[PDB]
Amino acid sequence: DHRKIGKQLDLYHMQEEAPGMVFWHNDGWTIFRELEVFVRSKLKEYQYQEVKGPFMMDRVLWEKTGHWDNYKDAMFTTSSENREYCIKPMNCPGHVQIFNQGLKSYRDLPLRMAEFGSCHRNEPSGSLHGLMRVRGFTQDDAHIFCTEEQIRDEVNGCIRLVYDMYSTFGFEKIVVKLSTRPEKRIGSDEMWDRAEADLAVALEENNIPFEYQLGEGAFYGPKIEFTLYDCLDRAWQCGTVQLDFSLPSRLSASYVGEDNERKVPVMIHRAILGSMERFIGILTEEFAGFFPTWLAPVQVVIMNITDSQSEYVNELTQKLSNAGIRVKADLRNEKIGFKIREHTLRRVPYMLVCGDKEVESGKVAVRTRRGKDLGSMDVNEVIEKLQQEIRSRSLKQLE
Amino acid sequence: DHRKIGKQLDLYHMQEEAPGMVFWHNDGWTIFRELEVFVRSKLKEYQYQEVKGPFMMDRVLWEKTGHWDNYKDAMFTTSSENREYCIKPMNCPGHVQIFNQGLKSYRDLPLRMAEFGSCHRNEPSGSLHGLMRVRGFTQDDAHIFCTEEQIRDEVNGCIRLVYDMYSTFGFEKIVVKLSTRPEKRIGSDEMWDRAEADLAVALEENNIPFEYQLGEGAFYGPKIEFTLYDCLDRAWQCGTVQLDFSLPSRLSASYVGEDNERKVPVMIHRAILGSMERFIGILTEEFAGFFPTWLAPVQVVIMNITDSQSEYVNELTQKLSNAGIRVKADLRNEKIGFKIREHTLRRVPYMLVCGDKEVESGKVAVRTRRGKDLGSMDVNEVIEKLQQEIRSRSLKQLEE
Ligand SMILES: C[C@H](O)[C@H](N)C(=O)NP(=O)(O)OC[C@@H]1C[C@H](O)[C@H](n2cnc3c(N)ncnc32)O1
Ligand SMILES: C[C@H](O)[C@H](N)C(=O)NP(=O)(O)OC[C@@H]1C[C@H](O)[C@H](n2cnc3c(N)ncnc32)O1
Ligand SMILES: [Zn+2]
Ligand SMILES: [Zn+2]
Repeated sequence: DHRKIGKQLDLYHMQEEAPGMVFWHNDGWTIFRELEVFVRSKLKEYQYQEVKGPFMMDRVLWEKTGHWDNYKDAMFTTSSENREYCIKPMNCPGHVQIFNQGLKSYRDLPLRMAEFGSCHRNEPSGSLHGLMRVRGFTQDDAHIFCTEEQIRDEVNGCIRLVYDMYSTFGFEKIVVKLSTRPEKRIGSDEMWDRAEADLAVALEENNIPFEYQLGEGAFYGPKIEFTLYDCLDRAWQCGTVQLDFSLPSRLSASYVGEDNERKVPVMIHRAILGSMERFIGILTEEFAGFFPTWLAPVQVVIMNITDSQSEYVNELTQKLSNAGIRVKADLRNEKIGFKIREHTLRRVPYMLVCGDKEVESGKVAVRTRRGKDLGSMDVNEVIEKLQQEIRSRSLKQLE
Repeated sequence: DHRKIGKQLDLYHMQEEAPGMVFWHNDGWTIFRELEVFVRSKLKEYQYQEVKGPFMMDRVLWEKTGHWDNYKDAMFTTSSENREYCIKPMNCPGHVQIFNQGLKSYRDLPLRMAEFGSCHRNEPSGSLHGLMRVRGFTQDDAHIFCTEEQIRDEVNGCIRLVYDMYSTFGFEKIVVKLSTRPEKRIGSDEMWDRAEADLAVALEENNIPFEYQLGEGAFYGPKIEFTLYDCLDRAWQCGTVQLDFSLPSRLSASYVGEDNERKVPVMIHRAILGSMERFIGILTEEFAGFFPTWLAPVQVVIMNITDSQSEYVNELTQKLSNAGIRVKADLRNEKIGFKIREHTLRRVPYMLVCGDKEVESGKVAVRTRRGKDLGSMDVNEVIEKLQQEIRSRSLKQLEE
């Protein structure tokens, strides 16, 4: 269970003073930040912008989207100077405002606009569960503005990017669902027939078996849902592709087409990891806290046996820190066996131990959180191989 | 003016439906993210944790800080299930909540806890000005939890860090202020005297000339303010160092002393850049949009003369992109001087012109946004000198 592992590894905490809100401690914020770096490596490759929308906008804008009439109960509101404001439950409206700045043509499409966008949703407190269902979360979110003609390739690109990103983490059970029109929605039936059909088609062309969830899509679009399973095999919506012919209309999005007329862009919404919070929860149970090195909060701990090797440990720690390895020295006045056990429990991938023979040889005794003892290794060989394991984001280790 | 250059460079925009709230466009968000990376390099060096606290906490917690009394008006509130939440105007209470998990000892201190902490403050709409005074901003915030013995060293560390980071931007007019007790405050006069004196001694010991700014401290502590000046030479508080003996106690912070007694830590507050929003407005006007290469949204633009050299531009654009450079191709059907003028308005450091002489030669013609021509040079030489000017965060271009 991530909530117990999350306690043990000092990843995050939660309190009653903020229900469904995460306090990311150093170590879990490091995992979060590493998933950001990972996501942006993939954004760049698939050519996305990255923006940041504000945290609140006038409730008039949310009335415009139908979010007011279709989603009122889920939204936090505040106010200033007789004006009411919604804290954003979603990033899409604010990407649309960004898109509406500057005249756009068919030559700007597809325009792929991402954001690590902090959403707040007034989820019933009875529904809240760990990191999986929270009131405040950051989606690895994006809206793609495109033509009707570009839908197929754009939705296929989102699907590809889900299986690409997920293979880094080695998930066995990825169950896909198509969530179709809810009772309370925007857009005509015809728009919903086209959007439901385009996503089912996308799934069949990508060879993805899927199950309907009838009535379960958003008010503004049907969803492809990439469903991951926690250690009690509960199903959690993670990766998410939706198709929307209504929102950009409602927010006066337009572009100048080839024929030189005003057209309304189609909008694809996706989140690949879903939310960082839920994805981290899933990974934590997926790995049972044994995060791959690239994700591990602390990758290496260097311990002296006695005071005598402490300066060697500090030099080595600096040297690894400079190679870009998340390393800590543990120079505490404790028995080595007590320090090894501490960091093993914290699931530090590599423990380097320095006695006088390590000092004399300029080597280091290496062991893992799995209890593997790799013996004495050249220091530059330890750095070189760690950087290989980190750069390639390897699923498992030096053995 | 940063708001004009802001729009010219497509950095950000603001809208009546979110007064004082920034929409960061790709290009302005690139600057922001580059400053984050810079600050992270300094956090790592100066040994800070990086955490993230939530946007909302119960109003009961904010009443404990003395914030309901003292920071009443600036706070945004919201509701859920008959409970009232304050959107955080400050990152400090949330840092303390993290500190209060687990048992702490004097061996944990000084505990430096940084955060890029999104604050919302309901500033009067008449007071709002561009990126400089906003209702929603992100501080390069941290709270240091320390003993009374460690205060001199930790306050000195924060001052060192300010001048360390500000020297990257090459700032000349850093006016320092000591902002003293406001009318509405928490803490005893003794705690204020000690706080104000300790900050004054830190400055004095570092040979920093300053001036008192009477009544300008926060309700929870006095401030060293590192003041920077915009185009109209108006003063903006950026770097901020505060000493706080009151909040830790109100929020039940303690650690096991060496004496084995329970002890309340001292809390140092500092923001080095201040807010990212304000710093970016300051830098924009300071450089008049000529961001150093490391900061520039687009660092390089590669343009053809004729339709001929399109393919060459496109591979060079790929190669520079692979080499970690923010690069665009400009293959529009326009004469060279037209394109150079446009990318100079966009403040693009380097403009790589490609005619058939550059295609044959495996070379490029380097012009700069300062109207200067650095002639032709091997592509790999340009890439290496760019990466060096990016890695070093150099203020100066090739020549300039
Ligand atoms: C993406 C697109 O742009 C669109 N706008 C959108 O928002 N879609 P949707 O509402 O399907 O969310 C997508 C993902 C699913 C994942 O589960 C996470 N998520 C949601 N509520 C969550 C909670 N309460 N706790 C944690 N994660 C949560 O966001
Ligand atoms: C830092 C410490 O931890 C403490 N908690 C704290 O908050 N200090 P303080 O209240 O001095 O603010 C620090 C900086 C100064 C800079 O000016 C920026 N800032 C403030 N209001 C701003 C606005 N409205 N727009 C933009 N930046 C703003 O934050
Ligand atoms: Zn969306
Ligand atoms: Zn503070």
